[PDB]
Amino acid sequence: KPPPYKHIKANKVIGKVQIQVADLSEIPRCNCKPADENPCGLESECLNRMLQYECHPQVCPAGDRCQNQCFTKRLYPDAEIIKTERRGWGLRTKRSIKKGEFVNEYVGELIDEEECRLRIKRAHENSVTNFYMLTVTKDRIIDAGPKGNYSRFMNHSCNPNCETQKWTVNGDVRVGLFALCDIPAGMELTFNYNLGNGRTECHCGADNCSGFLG
Ligand SMILES: C[S@@+](CC[C@H](N)C(=O)[O-])C[C@H]1O[C@@H](n2cnc3c(N)ncnc32)[C@H](O)[C@@H]1O
Ligand SMILES: [Zn+2]
Ligand SMILES: [Zn+2]
Ligand SMILES: [Zn+2]
Repeated sequence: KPPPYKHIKANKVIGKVQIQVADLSEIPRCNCKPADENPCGLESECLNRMLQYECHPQVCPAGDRCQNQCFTKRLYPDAEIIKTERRGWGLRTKRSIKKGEFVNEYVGELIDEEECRLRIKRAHENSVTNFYMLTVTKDRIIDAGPKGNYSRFMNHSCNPNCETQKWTVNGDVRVGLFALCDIPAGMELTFNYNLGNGRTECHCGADNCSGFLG
């Protein structure tokens, strides 16, 4: 292979965008216990999980047995870039992934709406057909094109195996990819994109494919 990009670990703010960090006092504390099985885990009633808030290890009553630290720990299932025939480069998981498990964080440059329009405009002028913009809110957009991680390679599907979720982590809203089903080793990882009047024909191959991305 793909053209170059900078492989980065965390989002990078651009221009007027600033990252909002919580004071420790502002991070919510859940009611989970060190003596629960799988504290703050997928099965649990964790109040932080419910609201898509990541626990902070200095706040959580389960301390370091807390299973709600996925963004901060940066443990992603090992993945691999693949070449497809009609959807460019994509991404496959090397190993099996369980339903609801954290797959990756969608990282990139954090830009505002005006910057995003400017990049889309420049891209169209240079006949670029690959876009990597994901809306966090109307005026906060992650562009994983110049800089990102492997999540930038996940193609669109009309019947995806992953979905995006917006999580609050230490006071900042971040975007994670999570498995919608049990995914076997070797499967291409996809999500349903959301995303001007530009449409790209879809080659996802799903039975419910609309024909366009998204
Ligand atoms: C975020 S990138 C995904 C990785 C990209 N395939 C690459 O080669 O770098 C998004 C671009 O991939 C293409 N793409 C992704 N899913 C597709 C699909 N299902 N059908 C056709 N093109 C797709 C479109 O060009 C889209 O703008
Ligand atoms: Zn908890
Ligand atoms: Zn916790
Ligand atoms: Zn499709």
